[PDB]
Amino acid sequence: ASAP
Amino acid sequence: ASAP
Amino acid sequence: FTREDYVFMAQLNENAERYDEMVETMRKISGMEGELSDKERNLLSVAYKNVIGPRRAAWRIVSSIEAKEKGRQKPNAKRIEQIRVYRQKIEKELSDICNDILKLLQEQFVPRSTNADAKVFYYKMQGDYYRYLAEYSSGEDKEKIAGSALNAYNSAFEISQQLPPTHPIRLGLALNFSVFYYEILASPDRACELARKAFDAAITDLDKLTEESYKDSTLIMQLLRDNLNLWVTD
Amino acid sequence: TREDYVFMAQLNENAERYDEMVETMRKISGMEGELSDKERNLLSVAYKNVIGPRRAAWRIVSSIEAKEKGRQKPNAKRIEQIRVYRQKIEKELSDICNDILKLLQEQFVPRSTNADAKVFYYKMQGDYYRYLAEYSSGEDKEKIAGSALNAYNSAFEISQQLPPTHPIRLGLALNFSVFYYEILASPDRACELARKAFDAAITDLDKLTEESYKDSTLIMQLLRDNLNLWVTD
Repeated sequence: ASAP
Repeated sequence: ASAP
Repeated sequence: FTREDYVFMAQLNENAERYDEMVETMRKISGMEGELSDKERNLLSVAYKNVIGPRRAAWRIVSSIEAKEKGRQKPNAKRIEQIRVYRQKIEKELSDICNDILKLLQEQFVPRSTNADAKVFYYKMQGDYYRYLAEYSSGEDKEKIAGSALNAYNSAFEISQQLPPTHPIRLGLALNFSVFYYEILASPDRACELARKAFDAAITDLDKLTEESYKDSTLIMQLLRDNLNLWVTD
Repeated sequence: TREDYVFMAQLNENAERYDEMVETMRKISGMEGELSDKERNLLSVAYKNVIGPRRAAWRIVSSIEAKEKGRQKPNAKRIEQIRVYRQKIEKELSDICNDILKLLQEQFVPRSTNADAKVFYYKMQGDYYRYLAEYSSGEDKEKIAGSALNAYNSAFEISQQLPPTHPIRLGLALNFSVFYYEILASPDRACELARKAFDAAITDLDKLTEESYKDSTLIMQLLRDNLNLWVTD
């Protein structure tokens, strides 16, 4: 995933 | 809750 | 692009969770010849409920904040003003969506239906989308809407008797119609009385049907009991 | 007032009405000065939650297109119908990217003075070019990747001025690696960049990490999940  |  | 081609698009919109487009793709079908199939009836419901659901959610969230801010010890008027305009904005959006479909039910879907298992669907729907209007309407106009709901639900309930007790539509009605009595009116007695009848009636016919529809019927029965166990306080 | 527009953004966010949140944020982007921390987070939240659904859709439609294609008797019409529907989404993605990318270049990046802002906006720039590069192919892609890489490299140079455990500094590294792995296909290069960033957070784990504990410790966990995923391949 990537950052929120 | 109600019906879906 | 044929009907079958549109069905697929309604499925693709649902798969991609783009419900506003789905509601249109189902309108494209609504205008064609004959009644809707069981597949098409479902997609219809799915489209409109996932268009109304977000806005229903919003309305409650805003209403609740509006409540919080008014109750503050030194309230800010311009904020209370600006929230209340916004709630009205969403309220605007809801009624558009309810009318849009209610219209279709009255003019297009109810009259053209022949079989009962379709008729219960289209009345239950009327009931539901009136009930959704009743969730945010003020008393005197709300009362008129509740009247229209009660009729759609009674019309649905009359006819549902033809369907088997475990028919998901028949159980889905009782559920929503008890929820009506509990939430829009304030009749716990009536709601419990209604839910127990459908629940108990399902239990008798449990053996006879529910071969592959076990999941759909079973889920609703679970819901009825969940409600019933909440509402025995009365 | 500003704080009332902030309150409106927060209300839109509370109601999960992001399309409006974008607008009530732009209305604050019009106002004076640089955006606050709180005001920055809202900007990212709005645009992320607007682009997200479309990104999700694009992938499903893309999977269904491939699924439809890969068959003995491919229906020529449905591929057309699907293509057009993907391309309908790609446009929304393009518009939503250009909207923000414009504001970063024109409004936000030039206005900024403190580092944490610069890194936030330069990271952001990277992200939206990266989101553009998810559906582009061949040469358009190559030029977009170029635009991302420079934004990420701008973010990266300045991130060196932030503590190893700053959520912006970690958040950056996390996404910069993802860029390498997913857009440029450089598993070694992404693993290097992730690992290097993770380990520096672990050294500074004992070191004060306080109000960023929730935000940092998450990104630390995400870096690891990625590292496990990419190592096992």
